[PDB]
Amino acid sequence: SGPVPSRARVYTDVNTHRPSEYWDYESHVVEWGNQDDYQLVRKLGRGKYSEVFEAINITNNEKVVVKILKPVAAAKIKREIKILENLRGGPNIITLADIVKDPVSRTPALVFEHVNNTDFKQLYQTLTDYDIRFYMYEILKALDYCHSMGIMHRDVKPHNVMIDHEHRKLRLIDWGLAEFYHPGQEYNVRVASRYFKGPELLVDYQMYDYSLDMWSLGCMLASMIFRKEPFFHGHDNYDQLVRIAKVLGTEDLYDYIDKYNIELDPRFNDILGRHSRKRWERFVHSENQHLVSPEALDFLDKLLRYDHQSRLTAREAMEHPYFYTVVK
Ligand SMILES: NC(=O)c1ccc(O)cc1
Ligand SMILES: NC(=O)c1ccc(O)cc1
Repeated sequence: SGPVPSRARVYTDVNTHRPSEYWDYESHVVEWGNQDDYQLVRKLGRGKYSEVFEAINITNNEKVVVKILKPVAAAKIKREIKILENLRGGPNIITLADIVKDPVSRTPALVFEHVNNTDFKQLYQTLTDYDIRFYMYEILKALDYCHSMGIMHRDVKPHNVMIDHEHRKLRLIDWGLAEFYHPGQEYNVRVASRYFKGPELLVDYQMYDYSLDMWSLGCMLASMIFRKEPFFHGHDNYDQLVRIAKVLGTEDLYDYIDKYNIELDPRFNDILGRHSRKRWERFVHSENQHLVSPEALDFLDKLLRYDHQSRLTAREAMEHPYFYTVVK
């Protein structure tokens, strides 16, 4: 009869109760600013959906970041704009300062606050035990905020976390894959970067929720505490699941796919094999041992679960003994 349905265990009906104006991004009307207020300085990067530039707001002389949307992006731009406006002011959420029409591309350009020329992947393999804990807690603030607001990020990775290490300031960026959670809705599984893709995405389970971001955060943590970039290093999306299975075991994988009445892609029969769950202590060595504690291991264990429903939520994660040492 097909897959068994699933719902988020928290913030289930936040959008259902809200006026349509909140989540119906298609019907959102954009208030355009002055493109001439911003002077492009240097290109930072280019992807499939945008080109990001460092800029100067010539009115106040402040450094800003301009994200010029590619035309590929059509009316998915609307979703990002709405999400960024809904989440503005939220803890560690990138602040959207303006929306201008780019003269060259003839597409919207999103103007953000400038954090630093530094991402989390530039720093994260170099942090102390205390800093891992500190920055993980800052990330959780952003995640609980967007989840509480009916939004799932769907692209949590070190590259999407902008840090000003000197000022101990953090921002969750690139809401281009973000979506409104609607209970019972089937979503596109082609979201997030390969190494941070949850087992739900890899086994083609479309009724996923906020807990997807929690798996992605677990991938980040594992990578930080064990000094392994990335932690689950798949050659592609199939080998990605095999890499996970080599650590968590194939038995809990079969229990997961059984519970949700999911049919695994036949391609997995030849490559998945049989694996016992590995104890987290197996990944400990003299080079990462100062970052590993029984608290770190128990916390990681409660994020990296196949069953998306059995993962800690962002709020439960903030309550964890792992964060008791972080000054609050
Ligand atoms: N697609 C995107 O929005 C994007 C922008 C900059 C990158 O460096 C990578 C990706
Ligand atoms: N601080 C930065 O370099 C930065 C990068 C990308 C953003 O979308 C926002 C800010």
